[PDB]
Amino acid sequence: SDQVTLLDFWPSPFGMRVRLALAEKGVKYEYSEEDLRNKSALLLQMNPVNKQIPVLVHNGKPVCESLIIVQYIDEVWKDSAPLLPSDPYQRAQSRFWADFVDKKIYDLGRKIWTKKGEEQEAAKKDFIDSLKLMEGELGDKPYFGGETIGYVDIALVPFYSWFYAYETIGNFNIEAECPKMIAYCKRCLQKETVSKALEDPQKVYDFVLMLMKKFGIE
Amino acid sequence: SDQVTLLDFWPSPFGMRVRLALAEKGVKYEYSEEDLRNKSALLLQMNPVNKQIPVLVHNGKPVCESLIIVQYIDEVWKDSAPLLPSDPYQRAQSRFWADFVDKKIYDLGRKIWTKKGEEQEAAKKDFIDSLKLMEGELGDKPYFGGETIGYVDIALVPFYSWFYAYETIGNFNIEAECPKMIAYCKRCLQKETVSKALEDPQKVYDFVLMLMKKFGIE
Ligand SMILES: N[C@@H](CCC(=O)N[C@@H](CS)C(=O)NCC(=O)O)C(=O)O
Ligand SMILES: N[C@@H](CCC(=O)N[C@@H](CS)C(=O)NCC(=O)O)C(=O)O
Repeated sequence: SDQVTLLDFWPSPFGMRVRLALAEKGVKYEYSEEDLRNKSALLLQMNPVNKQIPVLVHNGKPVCESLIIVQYIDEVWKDSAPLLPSDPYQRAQSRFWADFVDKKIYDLGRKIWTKKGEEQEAAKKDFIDSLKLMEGELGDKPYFGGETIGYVDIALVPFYSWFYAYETIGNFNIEAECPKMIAYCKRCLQKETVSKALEDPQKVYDFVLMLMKKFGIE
Repeated sequence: SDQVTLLDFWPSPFGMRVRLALAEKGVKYEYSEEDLRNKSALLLQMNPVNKQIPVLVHNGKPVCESLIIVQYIDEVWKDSAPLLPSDPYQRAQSRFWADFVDKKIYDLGRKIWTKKGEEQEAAKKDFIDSLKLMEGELGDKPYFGGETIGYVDIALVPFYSWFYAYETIGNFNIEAECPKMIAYCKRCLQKETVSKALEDPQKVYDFVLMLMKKFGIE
């Protein structure tokens, strides 16, 4: 009976998080591709402050910010396995590592393709170091969520679709430095929800090339 | 029966958030002042990744990141009014605006005292604009949480203790531009939990002066 619309833009790893969370919890929804150059009345109505995607509109009410949206989904749709742990301590740990993806993985990945020379080299090193910290957190578990896809998996795994772009522009190989991280991503990709939610790495790379041309930083 | 320790550093608005949340929910705890130049074994044990305060140690388990800690406190101690709304939509809105404090209020406030000239002027303008957006969200309610101190109040109000420093270094007057925000802060300060948790603005300013001397940016 519920009305669910996702305002999104295809190459966004932030949008991919929400696509994955909706799929993982079996939520039926309408996907709406936004033109971010000419933002729709709906996007402006629903996210007046940030004017960004993704935005989830559920029964006429908007939820903004990808990680906030994933938590909302977890709290609202309950007829599947939880994405966040029920134990408060474990839940706080999951929040810590999901945030870490925003603060380190996204930020440093962005520096890899937007910067050059020594600054870019530093970003690559810090990016790899950050993935290594996540490998440590994963430990011997198959997923960050344990035996199923959890909040941290949803936060992180969409960035795999950007790895080829980071590697090609930055000139490095993540599998060589972080084989456990890559094994983990490939394991996640065996799942239909993950493979359907994540975009093609070649297409994402071509999108980043378009941005580099736009900003004159090839 | 529970063991609670807060690792903190007195002028930190992030630590003040946790001090306030613990007070608001009536949690007994031991406050531990950290020297961030010579970090203690305990801090290094409890926050190996970020090595930052605040850290809440509850029954031997660490919780890091101020907003994550406040949510943890809300989920664990239940014999007082909730800090976050029970309705998922309202809860997502509260998370949005608490995050906004980190992303705009803290960030822009920092630029006001660390930058000069035109860059500093831009930071002041954006800071005021951000407070105005929060005034709009407050609307006609006495607190962001409605009729009691909520998550967003805890996220925001500690920054009032830094306002005098921003105003003095940046040369502007927040009350003149944002009378509603200042009325709100003063209203919060009528509460014992808020007044006891927030530090003296003169002392905070003197701390910032120490930092400006340290970095040679007076
Ligand atoms: N912190 C946000 C980031 C969202 C974001 O960066 N969205 C971009 C697209 S990937 C956007 O809509 N940008 C607006 C613009 O470029 O005008 C989240 O997690 O949802
Ligand atoms: N995002 C963190 C920020 C905490 C933070 O910035 N902490 C500072 C003190 S205010 C710290 O411990 N700094 C470590 C250092 O300077 O080495 C939070 O919200 O808790």
